[PDB]
Amino acid sequence: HIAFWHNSMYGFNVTEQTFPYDNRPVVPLQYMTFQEWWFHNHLDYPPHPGDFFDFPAGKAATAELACNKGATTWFNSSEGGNIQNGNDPCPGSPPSEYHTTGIDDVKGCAMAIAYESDVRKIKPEDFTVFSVNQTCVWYRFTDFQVPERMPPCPPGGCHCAWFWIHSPDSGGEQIYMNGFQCNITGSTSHVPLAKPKVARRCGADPDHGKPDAVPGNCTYGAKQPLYWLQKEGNNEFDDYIAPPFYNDLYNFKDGAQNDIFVDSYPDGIPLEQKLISE
Ligand SMILES: *[C@@H]1O[C@H](CO)[C@@H](O[C@@H]2O[C@H](CO)[C@@H](O[C@@H]3O[C@H](CO[C@H]4O[C@H](CO)[C@@H](O)[C@H](O)[C@@H]4O)[C@@H](O)[C@H](O[C@H]4O[C@H](CO[C@H]5O[C@H](CO)[C@@H](O)[C@H](O)[C@@H]5O)[C@@H](O)[C@H](O)[C@@H]4O[C@H]4O[C@H](CO)[C@@H](O)[C@H](O)[C@@H]4O)[C@@H]3O)[C@H](O)[C@H]2NC(C)=O)[C@H](O)[C@H]1NC(C)=O
Ligand SMILES: *[C@@H]1O[C@H](CO)[C@@H](O[C@@H]2O[C@H](CO)[C@@H](O[C@@H]3O[C@H](CO[C@H]4O[C@H](CO)[C@@H](O)[C@H](O[C@H]5O[C@H](CO)[C@@H](O)[C@H](O)[C@@H]5O)[C@@H]4O)[C@@H](O)[C@H](O[C@H]4O[C@H](CO)[C@@H](O)[C@H](O)[C@@H]4O)[C@@H]3O)[C@H](O)[C@H]2NC(C)=O)[C@H](O)[C@H]1NC(C)=O
Ligand SMILES: *[C@@H]1O[C@H](CO)[C@@H](O[C@@H]2O[C@H](CO)[C@@H](O[C@@H]3O[C@H](CO[C@H]4O[C@H](CO)[C@@H](O)[C@H](O)[C@@H]4O)[C@@H](O)[C@H](O[C@H]4O[C@H](CO)[C@@H](O)[C@H](O)[C@@H]4O)[C@@H]3O)[C@H](O)[C@H]2NC(C)=O)[C@H](O)[C@H]1NC(C)=O
Ligand SMILES: *[C@@H]1O[C@H](CO)[C@@H](O[C@@H]2O[C@H](CO)[C@@H](O[C@@H]3O[C@H](CO)[C@@H](O)[C@H](O[C@H]4O[C@H](CO)[C@@H](O)[C@H](O)[C@@H]4O)[C@@H]3O)[C@H](O)[C@H]2NC(C)=O)[C@H](O)[C@H]1NC(C)=O
Ligand SMILES: *[C@@H]1O[C@H](CO)[C@@H](O[C@@H]2O[C@H](CO)[C@@H](O[C@@H]3O[C@H](CO)[C@@H](O)[C@H](O)[C@@H]3O)[C@H](O)[C@H]2NC(C)=O)[C@H](O)[C@H]1NC(C)=O
Repeated sequence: HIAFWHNSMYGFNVTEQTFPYDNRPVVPLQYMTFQEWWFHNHLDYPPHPGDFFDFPAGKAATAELACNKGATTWFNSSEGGNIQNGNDPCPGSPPSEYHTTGIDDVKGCAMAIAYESDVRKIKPEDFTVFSVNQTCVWYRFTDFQVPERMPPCPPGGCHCAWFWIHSPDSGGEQIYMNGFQCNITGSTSHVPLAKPKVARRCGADPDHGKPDAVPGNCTYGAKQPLYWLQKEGNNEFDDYIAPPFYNDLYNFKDGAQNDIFVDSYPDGIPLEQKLISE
């Protein structure tokens, strides 16, 4: 039970009783229909038009992740009041609440982006993971390195989403998504992002057999988020006990994803020929 907290997020003020079911930003998404899991079904609760989360190109962007809005800077809009305590994502509860045994058992999370001012036109295939932090859901203030060559977003801004998948060894398995209005500052480029593609289970994982990574099986360009364990619209089909992660395992390098642009690979990706055969 963790959520990305900011005034530019969708469903910023959604509470337990707002919907017939519990659909608070921190509620996990599992075996849901597209409408339920996509954007956490918070499209009808958009932020104010002027509130945007800024991503400075070539610089870090601090985000707040917590089990309660009271544990973040946005506590004044939360009912419990201020309970924040430094880098603790959930004050008063242990790390099992963030679904991890320790700092070594965290599986990382990501920030995706879709260059579209109208949220209604955004499709799951449109999101591109542009920044990752592999030590995610450990620190409340989690920084995300933004690529230097990020182009400027359209007139009405663009949309982003925070995703997270945790280890199987702690609690029930699910995915996490929190969409929000974002914008890019310090842009020194106009080369757009490449059409993102499904991330393949590339890297090594001794636990599930293969101890050696398979470079030839990687997805190298722009990558889509990991949609998994839902009733509809999945791009990953791994078993409950072998979940995908925002790690080296799916070629999600720690830090900024600098190879997501059209001009990134000059000679292209010949490995995509092997995808055409299937
Ligand atoms: C190159 O990239 C590609 C793309 O990312 C990678 O392909 C993916 O590989 C995943 C891991 O192998 C694989 O996950 C599996 O999903 C299936 C379900 O998918 C099926 O249905 C979909 C329909 O949409 C279809 O698309 C698929 O093609 C499939 O037909 C699950 O059943 C699998 O779960 C079984 O395996 C796991 C893995 O356990 C390993 O580790 C244990 C512990 O050491 C070991 O004992 C075991 O032998 C394995 O080595 C198990 O944890 C589960 O319990 C399941 O157990 C199997 O074995 C049981 C007996 O032990 C059987 O009783 C049982 O029926 C089952 O067969 C698994 O999660 C993705 O589906 C796959 N995606 C695609 C698109 O291909 C590829 O790995 C990657 N790397 C390369 C090439 O190196
Ligand atoms: C509840 O608590 C929240 C959180 O404290 C309060 O929210 C704050 O509201 C104010 C307005 O009352 C917000 O002001 C906005 O400021 C932005 C500018 O960016 C700001 O936010 C960035 C993201 O966090 C931040 O990076 C910025 O820079 C800070 O840090 C640097 C580096 O250390 C430092 O150098 C700066 O001095 C800053 O400290 C900055 O804080 C602005 O864009 C907003 O829009 C106005 O301006 C634009 C300009 O064109 C205009 O178009 C708009 O119409 C609008 O006029 C706005 O001024 C502030 O951002 C909020 N706080 C935070 C942390 O985000 C909330 O008010 C509280 N409620 C109540 C009832 O008190
Ligand atoms: C994954 O996410 C983690 C968590 O966010 C990131 O780790 C952080 O990394 C950043 C950048 O390296 C660190 O930020 C720096 O922290 C320094 C120390 O801060 C201490 O002191 C302050 C005092 O107020 C305390 O509040 C705080 O708790 C710390 O104890 C600062 O010295 C740095 O300041 C920099 O900026 C200022 C102005 O903004 C400049 O004046 C300075 O010169 C300086 O450059 C900065 O704040 C942060 O400490 C790390 N956090 C943790 C918990 O480790 C990872 O980087 C990220 N990984 C990836 C790959 O993205
Ligand atoms: C997403 O981020 C981008 C990049 O930051 C952002 O576009 C930029 O917005 C800023 C701030 O509005 C723009 O700066 C303005 O530019 C216009 C010129 O077109 C000026 O009119 C503005 O200055 C006026 O006011 C000043 C007084 O404060 C006067 O001194 C001055 O003479 C002007 O009257 C101001 O400089 C900037 O031009 C754009 N574009 C770029 C490339 O930076 C975009 O708005 C953000 N999206 C949002 C908020 O939805
Ligand atoms: C989500 O809920 C929070 C918390 O209620 C909202 O904050 C509230 O916003 C309103 C409207 O902007 C604020 O009211 C204003 O008060 C000032 C007082 O100076 C007044 O000048 C304005 O005309 C207006 O009446 C209010 O202060 C603020 N807090 C509370 C407790 O009501 C927030 O707007 C909501 N955001 C979203 C996206 O739903």
